[PDB]
Amino acid sequence: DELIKQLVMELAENSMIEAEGLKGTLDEATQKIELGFESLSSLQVETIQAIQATDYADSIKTLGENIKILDRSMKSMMETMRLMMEKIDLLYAST
Amino acid sequence: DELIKQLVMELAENSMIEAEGLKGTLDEATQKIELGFESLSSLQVETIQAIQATDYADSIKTLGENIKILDRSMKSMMETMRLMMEKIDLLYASTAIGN
Amino acid sequence: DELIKQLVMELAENSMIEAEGLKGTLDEATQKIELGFESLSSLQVETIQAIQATDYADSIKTLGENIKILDRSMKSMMETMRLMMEKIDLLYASTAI
Amino acid sequence: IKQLVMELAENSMIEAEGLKGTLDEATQKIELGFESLSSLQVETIQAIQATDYADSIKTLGENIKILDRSMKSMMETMRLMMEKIDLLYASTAIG
Repeated sequence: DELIKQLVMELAENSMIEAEGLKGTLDEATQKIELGFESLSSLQVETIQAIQATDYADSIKTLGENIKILDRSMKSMMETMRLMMEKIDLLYAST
Repeated sequence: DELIKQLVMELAENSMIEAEGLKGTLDEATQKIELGFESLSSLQVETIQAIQATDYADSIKTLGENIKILDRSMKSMMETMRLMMEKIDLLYASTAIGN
Repeated sequence: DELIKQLVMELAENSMIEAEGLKGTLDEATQKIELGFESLSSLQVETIQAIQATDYADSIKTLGENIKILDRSMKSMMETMRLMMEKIDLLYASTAI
Repeated sequence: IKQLVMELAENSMIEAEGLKGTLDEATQKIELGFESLSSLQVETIQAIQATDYADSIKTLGENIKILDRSMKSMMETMRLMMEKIDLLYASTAIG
């Protein structure tokens, strides 16, 4: 009666202490989950933005353009060297 | 007594409020986790796809071919210039020593 | 009365219903956190490998090695052109009018 | 009865520490996921930021432009060489 009254009031004290404990921890876990996904998402966007920045499709276009220019300069040199070879042959023949 | 019945009825009522309060907070936490992993996982998949579909390799190949072609031509031009030097040498020796 | 018996037998049986409800959800949640980070870790490793396999530093390397060879042919031609001009100038002393 | 209640208090004490232990374990499995994945993301970003080669390709473009200038200047030197050969030829019996 007085012992059963102690038991029940003990249950209600210990239950609500435990219920609080578990509540407080869940809130901490919820803060943890919110911040953790906020950071993973931020770094995932930085990854995409860093890959975006590393674009060098334009570097390659420009390099290919200077190679074609050197190619055209080389073809003129070869033409010039054919004409020079002929003037050498002429001079030697004409000595 | 009516005391123990009132203590139990109060205990029972509060226990179910705390339990349903815990249950809902755990479901909200589980829902958040699921949506967290779901959303990040979608964007990482699309990140891998888009990396895989880049093709600079094709372009670096072409440039390497075009440089091999320039290299072959320059070896050809070095041969022409050796012959040109030999013909100049023959002109020099033959006019100097002959004449 | 059996009204103290009933109310408690009810609170005992459904508070155990609740507790298993929580234990079961907490055991799902845990399993999901594990399979979650396993999934993102694996995708992140696959990201790093997708990047590594589109790293062409070595292909650019070879490109640069091959441009160094053109440079060395150009150096060789420029030296031959220097010697040639000197031999042509020497013709001005040896070639009769 | 005193027993109906006393068993409840114990079964509820143990279910409770049963729960707090799986929770604190989840709370830590979560700190380790975020710490682990986040540093793996930092790696990834750092392995993109070490992998930029727009400058590498620009440098090769510059090497090509230097070769083009030497090629064009050799062509102007050989056109002088041709003028020198023509003058010599102009001076022979035949030219």
